[PDB]
Amino acid sequence: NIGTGDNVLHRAALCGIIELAGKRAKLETALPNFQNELNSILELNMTAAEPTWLDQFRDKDDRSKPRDLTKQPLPKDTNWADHWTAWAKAALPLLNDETHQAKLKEYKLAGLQPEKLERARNTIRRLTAEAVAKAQDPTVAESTADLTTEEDLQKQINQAVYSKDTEPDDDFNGYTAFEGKASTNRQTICGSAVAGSKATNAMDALFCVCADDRTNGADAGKACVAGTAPGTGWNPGVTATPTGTMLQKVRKLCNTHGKTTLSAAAIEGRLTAVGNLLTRGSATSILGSFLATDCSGDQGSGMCVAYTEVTDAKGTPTKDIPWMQKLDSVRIKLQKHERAVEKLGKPQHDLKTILTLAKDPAYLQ
Amino acid sequence: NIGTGDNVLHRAALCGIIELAGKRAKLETALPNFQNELNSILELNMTAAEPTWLDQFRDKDDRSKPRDLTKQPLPKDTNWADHWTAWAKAALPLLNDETHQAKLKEYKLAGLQPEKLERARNTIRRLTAEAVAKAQDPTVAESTADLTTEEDLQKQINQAVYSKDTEPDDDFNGYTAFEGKASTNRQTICGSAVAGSKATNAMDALFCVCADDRTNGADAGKACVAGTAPGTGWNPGVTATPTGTMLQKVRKLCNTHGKTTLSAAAIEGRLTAVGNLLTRGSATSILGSFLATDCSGDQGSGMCVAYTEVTDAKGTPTKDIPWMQKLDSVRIKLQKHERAVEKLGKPQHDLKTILTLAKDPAYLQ
Amino acid sequence: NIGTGDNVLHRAALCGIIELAGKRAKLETALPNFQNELNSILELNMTAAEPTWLDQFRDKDDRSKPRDLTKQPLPKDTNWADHWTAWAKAALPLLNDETHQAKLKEYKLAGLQPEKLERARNTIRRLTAEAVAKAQDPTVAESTADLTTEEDLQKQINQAVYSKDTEPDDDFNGYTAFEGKASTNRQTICGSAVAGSKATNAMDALFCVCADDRTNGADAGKACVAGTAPGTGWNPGVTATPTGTMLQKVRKLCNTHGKTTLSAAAIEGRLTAVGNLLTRGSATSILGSFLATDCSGDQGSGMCVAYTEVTDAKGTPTKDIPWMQKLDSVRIKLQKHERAVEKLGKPQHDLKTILTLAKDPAYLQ
Ligand SMILES: *[C@@H]1O[C@H](CO)[C@@H](O[C@@H]2O[C@H](CO)[C@@H](O[C@@H]3O[C@H](CO[C@H]4O[C@H](CO)[C@@H](O)[C@H](O)[C@@H]4O)[C@@H](O)[C@H](O[C@H]4O[C@H](CO)[C@@H](O)[C@H](O)[C@@H]4O[C@H]4O[C@H](CO)[C@@H](O)[C@H](O)[C@@H]4O)[C@@H]3O)[C@H](O)[C@H]2NC(C)=O)[C@H](O)[C@H]1NC(C)=O
Ligand SMILES: *[C@@H]1O[C@H](CO)[C@@H](O[C@@H]2O[C@H](CO)[C@@H](O[C@@H]3O[C@H](CO[C@H]4O[C@H](CO)[C@@H](O)[C@H](O)[C@@H]4O)[C@@H](O)[C@H](O[C@H]4O[C@H](CO)[C@@H](O)[C@H](O)[C@@H]4O[C@H]4O[C@H](CO)[C@@H](O)[C@H](O)[C@@H]4O)[C@@H]3O)[C@H](O)[C@H]2NC(C)=O)[C@H](O)[C@H]1NC(C)=O
Ligand SMILES: *[C@@H]1O[C@H](CO)[C@@H](O[C@@H]2O[C@H](CO)[C@@H](O[C@@H]3O[C@H](CO[C@H]4O[C@H](CO)[C@@H](O)[C@H](O)[C@@H]4O)[C@@H](O)[C@H](O[C@H]4O[C@H](CO)[C@@H](O)[C@H](O)[C@@H]4O[C@H]4O[C@H](CO)[C@@H](O)[C@H](O)[C@@H]4O)[C@@H]3O)[C@H](O)[C@H]2NC(C)=O)[C@H](O)[C@H]1NC(C)=O
Ligand SMILES: *[C@H]1O[C@H](CO)[C@@H](O)[C@H](O)[C@H]1O
Ligand SMILES: *[C@H]1O[C@H](CO)[C@@H](O)[C@H](O)[C@H]1O
Ligand SMILES: *[C@H]1O[C@H](CO)[C@@H](O)[C@H](O)[C@H]1O
Repeated sequence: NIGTGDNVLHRAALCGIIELAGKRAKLETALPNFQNELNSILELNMTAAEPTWLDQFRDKDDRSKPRDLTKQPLPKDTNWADHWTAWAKAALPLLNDETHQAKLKEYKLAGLQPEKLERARNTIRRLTAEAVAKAQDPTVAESTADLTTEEDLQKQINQAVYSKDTEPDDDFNGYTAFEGKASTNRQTICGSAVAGSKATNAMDALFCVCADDRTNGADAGKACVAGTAPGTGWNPGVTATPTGTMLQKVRKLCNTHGKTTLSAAAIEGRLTAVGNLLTRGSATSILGSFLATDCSGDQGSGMCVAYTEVTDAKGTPTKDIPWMQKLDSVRIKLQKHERAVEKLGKPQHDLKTILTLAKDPAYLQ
Repeated sequence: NIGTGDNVLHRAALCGIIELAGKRAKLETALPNFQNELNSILELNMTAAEPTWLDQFRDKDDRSKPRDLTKQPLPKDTNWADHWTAWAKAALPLLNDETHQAKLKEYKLAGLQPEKLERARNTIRRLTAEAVAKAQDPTVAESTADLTTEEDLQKQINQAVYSKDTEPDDDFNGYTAFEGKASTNRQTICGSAVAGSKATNAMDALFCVCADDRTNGADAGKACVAGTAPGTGWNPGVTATPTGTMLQKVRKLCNTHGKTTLSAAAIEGRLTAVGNLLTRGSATSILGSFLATDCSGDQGSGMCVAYTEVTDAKGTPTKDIPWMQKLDSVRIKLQKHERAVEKLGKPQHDLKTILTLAKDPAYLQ
Repeated sequence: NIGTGDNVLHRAALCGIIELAGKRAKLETALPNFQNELNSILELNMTAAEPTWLDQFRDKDDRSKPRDLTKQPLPKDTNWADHWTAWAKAALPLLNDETHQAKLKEYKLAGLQPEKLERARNTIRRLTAEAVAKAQDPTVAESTADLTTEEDLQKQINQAVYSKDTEPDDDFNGYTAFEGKASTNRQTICGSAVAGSKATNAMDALFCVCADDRTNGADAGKACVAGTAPGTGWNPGVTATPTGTMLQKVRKLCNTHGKTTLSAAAIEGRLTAVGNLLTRGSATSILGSFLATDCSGDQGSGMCVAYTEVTDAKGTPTKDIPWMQKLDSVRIKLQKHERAVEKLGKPQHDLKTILTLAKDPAYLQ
């Protein structure tokens, strides 16, 4: 018969999911950013430019004001419109003569007389073109990795766990278990050898696996605990939908008090643990201790949740069980993010190198 | 006594292995390829070359035909033989004058009068030499990562699971359990506290851990299931070797219906799960529920598989148990592949950058 | 009641920790080193330099002796002091004229007459400056990844497992279980629903979870084994602290005979397994089978270890349980090491590329 601690294995696997929710899942690493370095290289290039080039960025009436492109349209026989935004950003502080001199000193160009500045400028123009070319990576720009944020991943985790973008508070305010579909009795809610559960997310699955009820506190209702049953008072034959107080008595078995570093490997391992614990039968697969007939909570029956999407003839948990597929999608996005972090480190290092060379007076000559 | 669900933990660990077999294990990422970019850079260089250089690639009698190296041997006072294959590949489409002009336009060289083309050619020759140098990585070329394919890894997984290059069909056609060595009774086949099993692969281990037999359908034969026993009808005291129908009734407890993204971390975690479930004793280590004496299938005995290669005094599963060592070898090859993917991303980005610069008329001048 | 094999799950999780100790944990990959290549590039540059530059590195009285900087101080109107150590290292073998000629040949410079050597030298000086700039990565230099060694990580693992820098031998010489704090009886040592254990490390936790004692050899003392109890003879009501012989009878359930490839993912998975097996109650969390009251070793009580740092209202194992936090710190250091390996591969490839170009006579011209 099912008794104290018999579902510790399944509780551990499901709490490995629940612990990821809320705002607890955190990315190891942000995508490398090198815009600062690119902007500095472009500004250094503008600082080294001939005065007549910087003058193109000035208003014709006030040399300290940036050129207005309605007042002074860009010539259509050039490609200047293709580059103006970046050039104007580099030029803006330099329109002030004192700031231009301060930038000359910052970039180690202030010691150069005209012919030596021309020599340096030739190298700088080459280095700057190389920086712009290297800072392009069409395989990352606008990709999944670039468009996906940590907040986006957290919301998707909360969708898998709670069917909501945010984790319910300790009273489960705003949340209705089983999507409002609970009815009849525990085995109707949690499933059986022939029918699936009404649980669409991980938290309601955990509730089916671990909640005590009015009739099993002496035995099966201790399946997920050490000694004291959770004490939900759930009475699904009378009131099918558990209250928020009941849900929280089960959620507090899980680690909701810290953070988790999001990695694809960490999600993969958690999904593999849950997925392979599913016991495949002819019409359903069962998560949790099961001895006979259904997941009714009786010590001779089961403390479990059942799925019809996966059986001994069909189905893959991470594709066919919606909440698991949602988390697998997070895994895939993390794989893309991790590859983008590796790839973007290259232009980051390249641009730091170029800035070093561009500030090296001997190299420039 | 051993009863329903008592081996769910061990079944889950072993099905985590079986699910990798067939063609289900898939690489996250192919090795970055940059041959397209290198070939384009070499072709651009040939397009920019002086006409007398391209003429070296022509037959002396028909200028549209590539030079034949028996008819017109390469001069031995040059290094041309060291480079001819790549040069001739770049030159081949360009031998047609109209195609040469089309390539000049494709590569943004068609606007250049002779002196400006010479200036551009100087930069292109430098960029092309840099591309060739960067496209070399002797630490990846001909390495394990380069020589190992996804098909190779799948075959090695199937060797660990089935001792075959391909996964047996649903009737286990062509397969003989226990390498034909099963005899006597279940405990002889599956092992004991004093002797090892006849199972050399993971599928036959799973069979020992999870198969019901004629005498345990009411009890221990339900160790891996929820309710209904698998129904093999195995009768090893009369006919020791199980049939393909019997094997499939156990294999269908595992997820053979989807795919798995092969990563070193995913294999490591699966091997660590199995390896640490091995219960080390004085003469054997046991995988599966075990109460007394041997893995006979009796509810008072064990539903398990035993190994003599690992004990409480010696042995490491991933080195000393052949099927686990075969999968650990896959893990090692995946680590090398993953490092090669990271390393090859560098020349890939470098060559894309060079192509950008080589097609930039302002940079070339 | 707790009996044979009931703690196999918890033993497996804890042995996944113990197996990392000793010197068994090994890094997949050393940080890429490119000092050899940088040194070669600097030496090639010095080999190509004009004789009057190499002469700056000679003693004024013996041209085969390196310049002494007290005898011949460096001019303060130069930056030579900022570069002297690297230059002098490059110059040292070259002070011998025959060795200088041998290096000219090694670096493919010996075919160059003066004007062609000057042309090559211009390119070499540029390539060498680029190599120096690329070989800088301030995000790795003196970072956690750079300062952390494999020995350092092994010692930290042994601190988590044993509270010592090195793993105790097979007699546990030099080791005292429970930090010398064991007293009274098993439940005082191992904890309960109301009090924490005296175990501060993973090995003593494993002892609480898996040791038999004088009164449970027929039942609960078999929780971690297959058949034969460990046979410690522990009698904590009389002599609380177990002996080294007793500790070794439990440690030998774990894989202490092989090696483990240290990765952040491998540690993360092991910590997640242990952490989520902790059964959270009102005043303590319990690792191990637990039926009633305390971890006394009685078959009706528990074979377990308790922690007050984590409960159903507070605490995260990898932050608040010291031994788990120590191992989580290893995970974090491994993440930094793994990122440094990826990042340092870039300058490694860059410097190999530069060496190739610098030894290419056609490129240099
Ligand atoms: C780092 O800092 C440097 C400055 O030190 C900065 O350099 C500037 O780069 C830009 C972009 O490469 C250069 O832009 C070119 O400008 C010329 C000159 O335009 C003026 O003078 C002409 C001639 O008198 C006038 O007609 C014109 O109205 C302007 O007054 C333009 O001629 C260039 O445009 C042609 O070439 C481009 C390709 O390079 C084409 O994309 C473009 O469509 C134009 O082609 C057309 O005209 C061609 C005539 O030769 C013809 O051949 C084509 O068929 C077609 O009809 C171009 O816009 C600018 O001169 C540089 N400034 C200086 C002072 O040198 C770098 O940009 C900066 N680096 C970075 C990365 O920001
Ligand atoms: C991008 O596109 C460019 C073209 O724009 C292309 O350039 C070609 O590169 C190759 C390889 O670097 C150059 O090959 C050289 O060719 C010369 C000339 O050979 C002809 O003329 C000589 C003299 O009249 C004849 O003797 C000969 O029979 C040919 O008719 C060769 O002299 C070169 O070989 C020597 O130098 C090499 C090192 O660079 C040695 O490896 C080789 O063994 C040779 O050395 C021998 O002779 C030397 C004489 O100087 C002597 O010093 C040595 O001791 C030894 O005895 C070399 O083969 C070719 O000229 C380029 N073409 C043009 C038009 O410039 C790039 O290859 C392409 N980029 C890529 C990456 O594909
Ligand atoms: C690869 O191999 C090459 C050799 O082929 C090697 O090149 C050497 O590089 C170093 C470092 O860049 C060069 O060092 C410079 O040396 C000059 C010359 O000093 C002598 O001659 C002067 C003039 O007669 C004397 O005054 C002096 O006492 C020496 O006899 C120095 O003038 C340079 O120092 C000034 O410029 C530096 C910036 O580049 C400043 O950091 C430094 O503070 C100095 O500035 C001061 O003086 C300036 C005068 O112009 C003035 O403008 C400033 O305001 C300030 O007052 C510098 O030390 C050396 O010449 C190169 N050797 C050759 C033969 O070319 C590469 O180093 C090597 N590559 C690598 C990476 O190792
Ligand atoms: C589950 O199975 C038990 C044992 O047969 C039965 O008593 C319950 O009614 C059922 O839900
Ligand atoms: C396994 O152990 C049981 C219990 O003692 C015994 O009945 C079987 O014969 C043996 O194989
Ligand atoms: C643990 O619980 C059992 C069962 O009530 C009791 O007999 C022991 O004394 C206690 O330590």
